[PDB]
Amino acid sequence: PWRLLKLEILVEDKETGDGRALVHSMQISFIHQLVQSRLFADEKPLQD
Amino acid sequence: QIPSDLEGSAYIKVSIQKQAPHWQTKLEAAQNVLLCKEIFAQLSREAVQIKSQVPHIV
Repeated sequence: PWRLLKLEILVEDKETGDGRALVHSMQISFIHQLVQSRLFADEKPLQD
Repeated sequence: QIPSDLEGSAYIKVSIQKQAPHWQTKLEAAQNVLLCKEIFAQLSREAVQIKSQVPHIV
């Protein structure tokens, strides 16, 4: 299977997010686990 | 610890064209950023809401 070495979110607005990142690394790591799990589901993986 | 949204430096820039002590520096810069945000909020609200001759674009 595939490993998800680094996942990053490029969506940014430096005003709504109060001069900080839009998504904290906690939530990015959560999505990292979720997409790693659905990679381990072993379908056609890249579409999912 | 300064609030985020107040870091960096900001300044109002006004132009006319024919076209279409360590902590002291930090706290002064953040206070200046706060006052520039206050100024521009006042200006943009008066531009949008107050009816004036030859209206503006914000």
